[PDB]
Amino acid sequence: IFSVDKVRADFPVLSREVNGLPLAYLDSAASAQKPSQVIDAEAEFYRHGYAAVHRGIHTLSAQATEKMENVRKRASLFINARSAEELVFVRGTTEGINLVANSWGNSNVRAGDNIIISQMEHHANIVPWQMLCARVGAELRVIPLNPDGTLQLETLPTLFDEKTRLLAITHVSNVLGTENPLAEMITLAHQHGAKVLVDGAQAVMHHPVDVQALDCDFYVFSGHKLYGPTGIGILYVKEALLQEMPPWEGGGSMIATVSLSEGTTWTKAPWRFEAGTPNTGGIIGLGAALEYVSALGLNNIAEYEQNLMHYALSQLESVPDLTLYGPQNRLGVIAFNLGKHHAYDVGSFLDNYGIAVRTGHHCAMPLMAYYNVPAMCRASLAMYNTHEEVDRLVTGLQRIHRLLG
Amino acid sequence: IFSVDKVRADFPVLSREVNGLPLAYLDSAASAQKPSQVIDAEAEFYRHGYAAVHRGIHTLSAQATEKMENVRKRASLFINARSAEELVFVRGTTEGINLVANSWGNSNVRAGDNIIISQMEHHANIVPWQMLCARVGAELRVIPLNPDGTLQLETLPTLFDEKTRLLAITHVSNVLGTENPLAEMITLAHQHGAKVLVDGAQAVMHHPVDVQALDCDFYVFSGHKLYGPTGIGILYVKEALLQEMPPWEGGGSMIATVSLSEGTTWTKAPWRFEAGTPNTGGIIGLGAALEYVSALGLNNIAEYEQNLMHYALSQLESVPDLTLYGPQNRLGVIAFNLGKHHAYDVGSFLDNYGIAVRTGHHCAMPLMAYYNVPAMCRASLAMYNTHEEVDRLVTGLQRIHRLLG
Repeated sequence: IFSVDKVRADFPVLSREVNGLPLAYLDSAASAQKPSQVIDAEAEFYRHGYAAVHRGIHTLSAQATEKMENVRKRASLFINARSAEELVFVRGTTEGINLVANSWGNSNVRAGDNIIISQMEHHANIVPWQMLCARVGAELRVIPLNPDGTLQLETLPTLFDEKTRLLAITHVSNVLGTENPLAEMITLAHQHGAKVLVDGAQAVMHHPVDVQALDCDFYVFSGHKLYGPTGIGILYVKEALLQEMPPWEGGGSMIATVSLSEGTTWTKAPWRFEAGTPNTGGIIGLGAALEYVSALGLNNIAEYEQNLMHYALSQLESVPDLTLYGPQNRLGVIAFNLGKHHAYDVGSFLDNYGIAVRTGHHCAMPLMAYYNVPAMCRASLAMYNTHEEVDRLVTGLQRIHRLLG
Repeated sequence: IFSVDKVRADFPVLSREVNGLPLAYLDSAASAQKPSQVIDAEAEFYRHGYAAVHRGIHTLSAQATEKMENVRKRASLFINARSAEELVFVRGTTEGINLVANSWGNSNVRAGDNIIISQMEHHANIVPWQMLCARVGAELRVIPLNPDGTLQLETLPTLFDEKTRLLAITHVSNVLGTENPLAEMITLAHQHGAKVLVDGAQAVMHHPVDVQALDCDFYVFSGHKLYGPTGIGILYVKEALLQEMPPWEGGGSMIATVSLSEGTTWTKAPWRFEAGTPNTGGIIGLGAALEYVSALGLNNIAEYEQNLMHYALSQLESVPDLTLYGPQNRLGVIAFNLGKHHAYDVGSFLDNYGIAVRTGHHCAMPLMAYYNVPAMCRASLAMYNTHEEVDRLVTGLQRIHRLLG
C-alpha cells in the first residue's frame, strides 16, 4: 500500500519554497506535479534514443516508433479499451473534444438536431459543441444542476428525443468533484441512438477507469493532470465509430497517397487522425506517468485521497463563514468561498502563505452562474498532499477571516 | 565563430552507438537532436517551477505564465515579427497550416476561388489546402518544377488571377534543399490581393529569417527541427490578419465569456487561437533551443553548414551511378538515388553501417512523381555533422555499389 512520504520524495517540486515559505501545492486539478521518473524518462529519451518516428528504416527511428506504439497500447490497457487502435494521441482533453466535434460532429449532427451537455461542464466540453451547433444549425441542450452540485437527472426525459445525436458529459467535475453516473446515463442515451462523449480530465488520476464497462463512445483526458508532461493527451473512440470518422488535421503521416491531380487517400485509424510529427517526448513521458500510477495502484491512491478528503472536510468545519460547493462525496477538489471576501483576495492571502489554490471561474462560467458567484476558490487534494498541508489551509482561512472580517 | 567539436559535445545522442557502430546521424531534416541545454531547461522547469499557466494568482503559476509569454516574445524576435502578439503556439508546422486553412481559409476562400501551392510542397502544405478546396469548391493550382529542383516561375502569370486568394509555398524544400525566392513571389501575389503562407520548417535552422522583409502574411515552423522538443511549433500571422481570424479550437482560455443561454465571446489574438493547457514544457524547451541557436549565430551555422555541403557534394562525385536531385546551391539536405537500387535497400545498408539517413517519399509524393521515382534517400548535413560523417556516407555508398551492383 500507499506511503504518502515515499510518494512525495519522487516529486522534486514539493521540496520548493515559495515567497520564502514551504510550498503547499493544492492546485493539481489545474495541472499536476510530475515525479522524477516521468521527468527523466522524457529526458533520457532525448539524451539517448531521439529520432523522427515516422516508421523509419534507421535504428533510432525504428526504435522511437515502437516506444510510441507501446505507449498507445499501455494507455489503451490503462482505460481498458479493447485495442490500442482505439486511442488517438492529442494535445490534451480540449484538442480531443474539438477533434470529435469536427470529425464526427460535422458528419452526424444536422440542422434541427440537438446535443446535450450539463451545466457543470468545463469550457472544453462546451465551446466545441457550441461551435458545432452554430456551424450546422443544431441545438445545445443542458442538464441543469441541483444545489448540491449533482445533475437534475429527472430532466433527461425532456432533453433526450429522436433528434439527440450526442450526450457530452463530465466524468468528474473540476470544481464540484461530483462523479456523474455515466453508465446509467450512457444506457439512456444509447436507447435514443445518441452517442456519448465522456470528458474524463478529472477522473483518470483518482480511480480505475474502464471504457468497456462504461460503454462510452468517446473518452478524453490529459497527461499533465495525470502526473505527466504537457502537450499530450488521449482520445479513445470505439473502433466502429473511429473507423468511419473522416480526418480532421491533414498532412504528413495521416495520408496513404497524395496526388495533386488525383486527390488524396487516407491511412487507417488511429493514424488517420495524427498529422505531422507527434509530440514524441510527451508520449514517452506519458508512458512513464502511466507506469508510475499503475505501480502506486489506483485503488491505493483513491483510498489515501478519500481519507485525505474526509480529513479536510472535517477540519474546514471550524473555518467560520465558509461556503462549500458540491456534494459531500466529492472527489479531488474542494470549491469554496470565505464569507464575503472575493475569492481573488482569499487566494492572494493563501498564496502569500505559500499555499497554491486556484481562484476564479475555473473554466466553468455556467457553473459559477448557477451558484450566482463570479468566482470561487478551489483546493486540490491529490495523492502527494498531506494532513499538514490541509491544516495550513484551514489555519490560513481562519486568519484570512480574522483579518479581513 | 563556430567550433563543430564544441557544438557536438552539447548533444548527448551524438556519443551513442548503433548496431554496435558509432552513429552518424544524418537525418536532422526529419527531426533534430537536442543540445543538453534544451533538454535540461525543460527538465529543470518540471523539477522546480511547474504549474498551470492560465494567469494564476499563486506564484509558480504566475511565474510559469510569464516564462511562456517570454518565449512568445523571444520567438517573435527570432523571426523579426513586429510583435509578440503575432505568434500563435501550435503543435508544429502541420498544425499551424491547418489552423490557417480553417480559420482564415474558411472565411476568405469561396467556391470558384483558387489557391496556389508548388509541386515541391511537403504534405503538410498540401493536404490542408486540398481539404479547404473540397469544403468550399475552390481550385488548388500548382507551380510546376524544373528538373534542377527549382520552380518554373514563368508559369505564375497563368496561375495568378483575380480569384487567387492564397499562395502557400515552402521557404526551403525538405528533399531538394532549394530556397524559393519568397520575397519577389510575395510581391507578385500581393499585387493580385493574394495572401502568402510560408512553410519555413526547413529554413529556421539554416540562416536568419525576417518576416518583415519577407512580407509573408503567415509563417510556420516547428521546434523539433530547430534543436528543440517535440510538440511545439510557431505560427506567425500579420497582426491585421490575425485580428480578424475567428477561433479554430474552442475551450478553456480562448474565451472571454461563456454562457449556455447568451452564447460565447472570444479573447484577443494570439490567445483566441490557443485552447486549453498549452504544452508549457515544450514552450520552455523551445525558448532554450532559440537561445542556443542565437548564441551559436545563424550566420556562423550557415557558413559551417555550407562548407560542409560543399565538401559533401564534392566527395559524392566519386560515388558511381549516383543520381542527385535538386539545385547545386541546396541547403541542408542531399536527396539521391544509387544506381538502380531501391532507396529502401540503400538506406538499410547505410543504417547497418551506423549511418542514419531518411529513405522514402519524404512526405512529398508529388515531388517523387515529378522525378518519376517512388522514393529517394536523403542525407541531412546539419551544424553538428562532420567531414568524417560525410566520408562514411561516401564510402558506404561505394561499398553498397560494389556489393549490389
